[PDB]
Formats: sequence, C-alpha cells, structure tokens
Amino acid sequence: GSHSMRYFHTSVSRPGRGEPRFITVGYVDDTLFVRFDSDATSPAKEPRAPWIEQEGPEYWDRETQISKTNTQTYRESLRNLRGYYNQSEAGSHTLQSMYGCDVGPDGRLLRGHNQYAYDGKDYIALNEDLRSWTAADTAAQITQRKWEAARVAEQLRAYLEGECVEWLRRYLENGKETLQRADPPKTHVTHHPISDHEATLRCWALGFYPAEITLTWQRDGEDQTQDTELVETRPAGDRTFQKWAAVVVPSGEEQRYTCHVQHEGLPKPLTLRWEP
Amino acid sequence: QRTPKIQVYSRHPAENGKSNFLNCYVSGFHPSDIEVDLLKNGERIEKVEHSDLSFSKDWSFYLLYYTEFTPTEKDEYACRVNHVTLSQPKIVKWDRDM
Amino acid sequence: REFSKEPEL
Repeated sequence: GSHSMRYFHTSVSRPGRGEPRFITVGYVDDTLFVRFDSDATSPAKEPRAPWIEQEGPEYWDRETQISKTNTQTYRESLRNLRGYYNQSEAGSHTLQSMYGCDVGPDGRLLRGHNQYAYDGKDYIALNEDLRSWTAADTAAQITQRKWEAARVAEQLRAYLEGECVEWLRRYLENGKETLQRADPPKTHVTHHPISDHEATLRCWALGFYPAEITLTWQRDGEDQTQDTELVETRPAGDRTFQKWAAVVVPSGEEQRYTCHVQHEGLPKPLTLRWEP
Repeated sequence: QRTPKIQVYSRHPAENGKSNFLNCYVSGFHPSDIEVDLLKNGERIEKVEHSDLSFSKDWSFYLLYYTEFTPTEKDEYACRVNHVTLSQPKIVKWDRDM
Repeated sequence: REFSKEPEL
C-alpha cells in the first residue's frame, strides 16, 4: 500500500583517467525507471520502464539538464571534500547521495530523505523534520554551516512535500498495472542429503514483487534464526525477485520443520513442509 | 572497503535443453569499480549484459550480470569477479540447487 | 521528477 520514490547519485573521481564520472538512477519502489551516465556517448536521461516513456520532451530536457548540472556540482563537491580531509589529489574518492519521499496508501507523505556519503561513510543527512541537518564529523559541519546559511533545507522541504509526492503519485497511476501489482512468491521445499546423518531443507520463494519478503524456518514451532542460512534477496532479471532459506536437519526429523512465508501478494501467509 | 557478495543462479528453474538466463548478482561492495566474467567450461562468455549500477541503504553497490544460456547435464558455468578487496579473482560455480 | 537545486558540499 505504501510506496517510495528515490534518486541515487554517484560521483567517482579517477585522477589520471579524466574527470569524475557521474551516474544517476531513479526508482519507484523496487523498479528502476530512469538512468543517466556522464560516460555515455551522448549523456542523457533515459527511460528504463515503459510507463515513463510517455513523458514528453519538456520532461526529458529538464531531467537531462539537471543531471548535466549535477555532474559539475558533484565534481566541485569532490574537490571541496578532498580539502576538508587534507587528502592528496592522487587518490580516487566516491561521493554518493540518495533522496526522495515515502507515501502511504492514501498518497500522503510519510517522510522525506536526503543524505550523503563520502568514501562509503555517512557524511551529512537531512533530519526527518526536513529543517535541520546531522553532520558526521567536523568536515561535514563545514557543509552544514554552508547549507544552513543558504537555507538549503527549505528548498528540499518544498520539493519533498510537493513535487516529490505529486510526481510519485503520477508515476504510480501511469504505471499502476505493474507498480501497484504485487506478484506473490511461488514456493516449494527441496531436500538435499548431506551425509547419512543430515540433510538440507531449502525453502524457495520465486517470482515475487516487490522484494520485501519474510522467509523463516521453524522446528517444533520455534524459529530457527541462528541455524538458518538466508541468502540475500536477488533479482531474477524479469522485475521479480528470488530468495531461499535453508536448515540442516537430522535424518528422519524432516517433518518437525516448517517454512513460513509472508509477502504482500499472498492472500494468506504460507506454511510449507517437505513433501517427499 | 567492502568485498562483494556473489550469487550465481538462473532466472527460471533449470531444465536441461531449455533456454534460460544465467545470472551473477554482485552486491555489498565498495568502491564501485568491479569486473565480472561469466564462464562456460572455464571460458569467457562474450554476450554478457549488466544492469545499471545501484546502491543499497548502507551505501554498498550492487549489479546484475546476465546472459541467455541453455543448461545441460555436463556444461559447467561460473562467475569470476575482481575487486580491489580481492588478492585474486573469485570464481563461484553455478549450482542449480542454490 | 528530480530536484533541480542540488548544492555544492
């Protein structure tokens, strides 16, 4: 019922190999819908989902201009960050940011986001009030003081409560046949003997959207959290996701074990067992 | 720096003789530069595509590399990954049960 | 739709 829009910026310096590369991707929930790469032959914002293709030339012109301007902004930021940390011009560094909005089933704002990381470490973030900043260290305090003096937070608040929510709602309607369609997992349990003494029970969830899912094993009705091998949820390549959970069980005890699956697309949670 | 997690798997349950997609999902890594080959019987597959570089809430990067393939009983597939955190490339074999 | 006023850090 709830939904999110998020843009992801990455800038990576590469001394001796040109100017820092700038990439943007945009998501609605777990669906990538737009991309930009300054290393492309002819850099432009490009559609990656069918429902954004109908936006007109004025939309794509604005989106591309923003990304071209951002490419330069992030190069200046990288220069400033190197100085803030007394770093040499010879090293490669990464600046990332992610921003956007979360809305509930009625389309109203739940909260907004805008945060930054330098070389993989949190640097500065807009607080949930959309008015104040949290800085990680004395370098980020320089950024904070600059952004406070220029009232940047007020610009972000206006965007996050206005355009962000309004355009997310537009995208959800234009893409409703996919973005507002939960595809339930197809589930089954497989059995893999390890030795005479033990076998693996593996509980599979395939073909589901969105990626959020809960997969758990119980033994005699008690969760087996410490004994369960849980792989990261992974993309299938057709918009859907996959996941599995496995437990090692003594030979002959398989029927003490149940797999439990929760997902938005399921009419009811599933309980599964090994069915030889 | 953060070393990549690597999963190798198919889009659909594998059935010998039926066309499918071979996936190598690399995630959890930092910095973002990474190199990935998909291998058939130890040799690089030429026709390999990849998703757009993205990153997670913890700032680590992820990418999907993929190719069409037709699994068989005896053909072996793998993913070979290089990253600054690795002293030598890491090879993960495709196991159709994982 | 993107935010148009990303500031320099």
